[PDB]
Amino acid sequence: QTVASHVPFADLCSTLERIQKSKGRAEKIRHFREFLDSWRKFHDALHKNHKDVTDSFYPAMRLILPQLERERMAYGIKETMLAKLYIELLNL
DNA sequence: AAACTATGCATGCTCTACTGCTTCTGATCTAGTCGACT
Repeated sequence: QTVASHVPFADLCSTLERIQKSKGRAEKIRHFREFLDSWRKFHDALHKNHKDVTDSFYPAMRLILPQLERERMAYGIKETMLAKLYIELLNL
């Protein structure tokens, strides 16, 4: 029962947007700490009858720090390819 | 004089080739991404 299955991507996107918008490092750290605390509290409340489940913050941590992603190889779609694919798919 | 038969013709139908026009498809040239090398 992974926590990421119950956490919408919109919440993470909003947290990242708030972090970027904030000017002082204190506000960014506060936002990230609030998100992490909510995630940890939800994880603790979900896995009550647990057996040392291998569920952690990796699903969100990898997205927050894509540069450290080693499990997944190169996507093969760079900025030019992404722009092209957006053009065909959206039928612009 | 009337009934049956004969030829004769026309037109629509079917097939096979023939030619020319239009559209689809297969072969041939380059941008990007990843990787190799010095």
